[PDB]
Amino acid sequence: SRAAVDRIIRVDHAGEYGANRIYAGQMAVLGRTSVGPVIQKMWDQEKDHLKKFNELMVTFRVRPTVLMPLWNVLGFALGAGTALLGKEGAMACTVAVEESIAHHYNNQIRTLMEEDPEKYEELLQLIKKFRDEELEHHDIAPAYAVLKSIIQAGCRVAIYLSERL
Amino acid sequence: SRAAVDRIIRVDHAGEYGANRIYAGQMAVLGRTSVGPVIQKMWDQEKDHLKKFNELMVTFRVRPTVLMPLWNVLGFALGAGTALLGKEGAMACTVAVEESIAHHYNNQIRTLMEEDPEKYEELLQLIKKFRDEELEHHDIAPAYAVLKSIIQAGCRVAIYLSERL
Amino acid sequence: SRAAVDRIIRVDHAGEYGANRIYAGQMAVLGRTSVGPVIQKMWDQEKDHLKKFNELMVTFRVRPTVLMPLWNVLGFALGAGTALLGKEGAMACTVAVEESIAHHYNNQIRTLMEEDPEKYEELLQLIKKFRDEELEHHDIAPAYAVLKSIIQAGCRVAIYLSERL
Amino acid sequence: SRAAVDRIIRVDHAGEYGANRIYAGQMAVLGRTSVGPVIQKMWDQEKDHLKKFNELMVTFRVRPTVLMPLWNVLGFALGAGTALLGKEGAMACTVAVEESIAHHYNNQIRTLMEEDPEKYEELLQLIKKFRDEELEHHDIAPAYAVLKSIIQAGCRVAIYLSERL
Amino acid sequence: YESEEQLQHRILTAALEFVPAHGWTAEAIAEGAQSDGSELILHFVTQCNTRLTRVLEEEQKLVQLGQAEKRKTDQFLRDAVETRLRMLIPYIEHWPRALSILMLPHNIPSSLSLLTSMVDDMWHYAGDQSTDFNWYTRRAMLAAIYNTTELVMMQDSSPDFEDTWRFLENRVNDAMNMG
Amino acid sequence: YESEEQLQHRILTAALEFVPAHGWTAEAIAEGAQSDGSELILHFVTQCNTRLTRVLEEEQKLVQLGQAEKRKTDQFLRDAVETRLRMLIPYIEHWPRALSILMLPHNIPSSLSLLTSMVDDMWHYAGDQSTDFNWYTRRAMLAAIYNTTELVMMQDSSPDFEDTWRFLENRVNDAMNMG
Amino acid sequence: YESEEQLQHRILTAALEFVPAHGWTAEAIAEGAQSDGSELILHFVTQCNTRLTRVLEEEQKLVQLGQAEKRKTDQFLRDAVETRLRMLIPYIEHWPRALSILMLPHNIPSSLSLLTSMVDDMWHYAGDQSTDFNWYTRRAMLAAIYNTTELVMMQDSSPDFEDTWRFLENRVNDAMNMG
Amino acid sequence: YESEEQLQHRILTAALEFVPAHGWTAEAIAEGAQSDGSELILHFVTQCNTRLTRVLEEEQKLVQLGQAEKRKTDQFLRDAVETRLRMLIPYIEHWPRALSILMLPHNIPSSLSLLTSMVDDMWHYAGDQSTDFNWYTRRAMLAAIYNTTELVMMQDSSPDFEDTWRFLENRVNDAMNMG
Repeated sequence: SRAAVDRIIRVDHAGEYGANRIYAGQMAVLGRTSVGPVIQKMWDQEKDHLKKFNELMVTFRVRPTVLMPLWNVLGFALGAGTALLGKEGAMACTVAVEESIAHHYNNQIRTLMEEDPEKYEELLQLIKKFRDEELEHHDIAPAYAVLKSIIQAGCRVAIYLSERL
Repeated sequence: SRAAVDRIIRVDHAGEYGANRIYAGQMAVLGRTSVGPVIQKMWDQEKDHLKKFNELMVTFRVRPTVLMPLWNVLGFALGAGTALLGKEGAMACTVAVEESIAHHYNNQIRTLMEEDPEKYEELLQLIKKFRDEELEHHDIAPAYAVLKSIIQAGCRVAIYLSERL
Repeated sequence: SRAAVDRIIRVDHAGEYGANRIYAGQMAVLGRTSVGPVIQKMWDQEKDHLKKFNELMVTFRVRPTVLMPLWNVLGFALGAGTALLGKEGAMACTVAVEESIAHHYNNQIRTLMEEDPEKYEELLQLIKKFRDEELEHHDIAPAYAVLKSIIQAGCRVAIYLSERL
Repeated sequence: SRAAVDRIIRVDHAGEYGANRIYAGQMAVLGRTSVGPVIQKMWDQEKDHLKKFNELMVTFRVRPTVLMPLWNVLGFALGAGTALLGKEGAMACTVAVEESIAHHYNNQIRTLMEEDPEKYEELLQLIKKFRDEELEHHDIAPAYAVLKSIIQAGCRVAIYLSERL
Repeated sequence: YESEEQLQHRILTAALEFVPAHGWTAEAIAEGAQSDGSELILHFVTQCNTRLTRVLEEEQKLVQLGQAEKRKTDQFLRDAVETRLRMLIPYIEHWPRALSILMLPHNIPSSLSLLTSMVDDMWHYAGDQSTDFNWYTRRAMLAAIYNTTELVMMQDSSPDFEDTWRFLENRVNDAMNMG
Repeated sequence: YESEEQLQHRILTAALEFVPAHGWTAEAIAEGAQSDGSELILHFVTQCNTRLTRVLEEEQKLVQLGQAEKRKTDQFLRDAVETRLRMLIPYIEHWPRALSILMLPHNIPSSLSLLTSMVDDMWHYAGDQSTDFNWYTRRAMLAAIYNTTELVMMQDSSPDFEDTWRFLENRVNDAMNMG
Repeated sequence: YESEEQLQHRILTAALEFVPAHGWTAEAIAEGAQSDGSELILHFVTQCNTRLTRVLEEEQKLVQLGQAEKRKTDQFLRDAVETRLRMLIPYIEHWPRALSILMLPHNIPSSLSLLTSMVDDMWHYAGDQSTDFNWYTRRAMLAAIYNTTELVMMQDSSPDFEDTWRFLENRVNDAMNMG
Repeated sequence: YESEEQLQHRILTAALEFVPAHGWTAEAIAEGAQSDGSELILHFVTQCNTRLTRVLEEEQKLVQLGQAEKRKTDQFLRDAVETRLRMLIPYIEHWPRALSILMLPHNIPSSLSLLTSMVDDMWHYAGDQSTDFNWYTRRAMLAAIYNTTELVMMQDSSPDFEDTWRFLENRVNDAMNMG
């Protein structure tokens, strides 16, 4: 059973790392403008989430995914790839990545309450609070509705590879 | 030296098959509307090109690519994937695929005039005429550009994979 | 829970098909000699096992593995690859494949008595009887002890790939 | 045309590195015995070859293959994998790898005398001398004739990958 | 999460009741709570798949009584596709929008799994006991016959979609002749 | 390289001239030069492939005249396989050794390329003219019919290898019925 | 042919002069003959790469003669990156548009090859002499130091981009401490 | 079953007491049952891994009191490897056979998993709190230092295996300087 909770922490760590990196890229490109201060709050939120999941990963002696040096050049290329198209390539990347994160948080909180709902809640309340804080500002053009989907598909494939490898 | 004049015929046959299939899809969705005849004319031109390259392939006893049963479900999915997003969503697919075809025709006529320009021209004039007829009507929205590139960058891996295999 | 009782039937069907093909090859090469009858008896045993698991797969409406057309040319190449090296192809390949089958039968009968040992035994007794009949005659040269291992490793990777995909 | 004279230096460097590692392993296992000196002499020969091809690679500004950190754990495993089976790792692995090296040296010296035989021979004489010195002592059990083949096939696939990638 | 999702199910079921003049947008989902929008479409597709399964089962438990005749695979597959497509008649004007939503590059796994399960539950009742590579071909050889046919129904104007059914004939015959 | 290969060819040929009592070893090569060893086998296979191509061509050039009736496809394939196999009659003693050598895990690419070229040159003179996926299936569907048949000829003892030819019938008919 | 491209080269070279008038659009390329646009940018980048190579070579031919001081690797890399970046000064206004064009999902191979060749020349003219895995790391360890630095120059407003150069220091030192 | 696995475990843990007299064969386990593919080597390796973990834990529970000094990382790693290797002293005669059996191409996954778990339990008690790519390098950077060292102990003859320990020094210092 320890190898069942040994997968959710790794995937959450990897996803939060990717999101932090994306926001770092977008802040590096759109830094000194009228929209910079909006991305700073999200970047700080994600740094906080990453520190929490990092201490939680150090505690349970988890194994970090081996692909982490690859989300470091692909988490920054989608921070200058988008966000150079104006404030429509930025509003469409954060929404997509945060919807993907919330969807996977729901999928995790499903299979952890129907299998063993009492050997936990030192961790499950954390997942619930993180889902709430991640979906609070994910709610805030027929062509962008395809860019968002083709970003969500990538952010959903990169989670399925980071579980096993 | 026969492999050089073999790979070109094989990849051209594969590309023309893919294009014919894409136009078949887009005609299947936008059939009875005000944009039918354009797709019909392009489909007829591509059927003509395919018949020409098919007889030219049967003559030289060359090997068709093994992935042909895969461009048959991926050449029709981009005929209902696009062309359901409206007219300006279908115009951005034909332009992309035809620009890819013309770019490869140029790249392919380059390495055949600098290596042996006298053992040919029973085939090179065909390539030149096809490039002209393919680029004549490829000339006839900040997001609809990105959606084009991600389609022009797929028809360049499907050509990298279809000549070797 | 149906996926658990589905995967095991799929693996068993694929493995018995592979073993049947290996014995068919070895019988095609060493047919009219002094070793024929042993291969014939083993081939009949494996045809019986295959018919049983085939009716069991038809009953539970399971999905046969997609790689089956690949074990048809790789299950016969190890019936002329070995068995042409003399009577030490009919004493290393068979031993290897039968030890692999018995090992996987044990591994399956382990994780089916510790998860739910009472919703079954209309199938578990079958697995136990098959393991006994497969290991009874699997017991009946420092270089051959490497060929046997390099065959067993392949017969394990094949079971893995056929169970997942 | 520089890619042609590049893809040969890269392959030769990679292959000599692999052979050096194989001999290092076999010397690490069979060090203090009655067979040590032969492996020591072969190791010195291969270190000399490697130094020569290393200076030749530094001169022409070649790109070393990216898989080099992988032939460092797979070039030492087959120095403890074999050479632990007695004096049949020092007579079935060295012979195989040296026959593979000689075969590829022949294959290279073929396609470099029929394409341009006069813009060279500051490098071709080196290849010829290396082939002679590699085949001079490669000439110096029906089951020990399959281990040799299954090692030579791997040492050929490893050369198929070093050049392109 | 048991007494709340069992009510979201009723929310969706009552919301998709009146969509002839409101579209699959995220407002007819809430306008139905008085009594992109991918979850609604996926729920509707799952429900229609389940109802098709149940109808085929009620039909299957009618020939063991000797009351209903037997038909070859041709007629049975034609009738199965027909009675599955005749559920899209009320929601026919706003269908292409939902079809676009179902084909976005991040909804393809779910939709493809639903299509595969439908094709499987449609082939299994037509006496298909096959464990070969033929398990795949046939399935695929039917999925096309479905998808293509759908892309006609949305653009047909003939009385009671008669034209469409004719197409089905000229698409299953050429299929059952090893096509 | 000209004289080197021009002498290697004659050496291998003169060696191959007499292997009824010496086997495909590194011994008959020198015994032929006086007047593992996989290069000899590969040379023999290449030469027999070339001669089969030439014989099929000489036979085809008698149809454009009007002196030879145009047989069906299955009959032509049976005759082609029989013609190609009747070259292994003198060397039938020590063939299993060469077949073992040809199947080692490091000679499979070369042997498979030779088999593919033979099957292609055997199908092309039968009027294939196919540019589809059927380019592959048919080829494969013939390679088996060859390989299996070979594995019978080495263990048959009937006069004129008659039994073997009968097998070919019962292996090509079941193939020409889409098998 | 030959004259066609040999004159199109001059067309592009003359067109990229008055880019601060219109921009990298398809308006200055054609109007340059009076004296999207995904080829003008690649031509400009290739030309600046070649000129950087030539300048590094003309400077290296001085230290192998005397009268030219030597300096450590970090200082030379800082000077090389500064020299290469001081070519984008007149075109600094309309650069981000060209940078967007250079990062579309179908222009990444070409741009990445150009960047790799630039970094390779910049390292080779600094005395690398490495045949190992370190051939890659170092290269990568510099590409970042370039790209990131560029993304500052387009948004800096300090006199003569002084600020930017300071960043380079605080980005190469951390690299020369095994970063 | 419980009794079956219990008796298997008892047979295995009692069998390896007379291995210094027969070797890692089926004969020794049969002899031990009184009171080929081994599985005995795997049982022995698992048991020694567990005991190493337990010993490191008992030692760690003595530094959080004040009786044991906290030495540096390299010294702790040298002491851990020496402690783990000093268990193979009585079985040093017949070890190379077991090491060969552990390296056959079908026992590599199990042996590699055991080695990885040992290296992890050896690094965790050294104070390594790293969630990065450095989680891998360090681990690998130790596995070598172990394996190589083993390949010396089986061929050394110096008293108290002193030479071997010296090697460890010249293999870990050279590694702690960014090896």
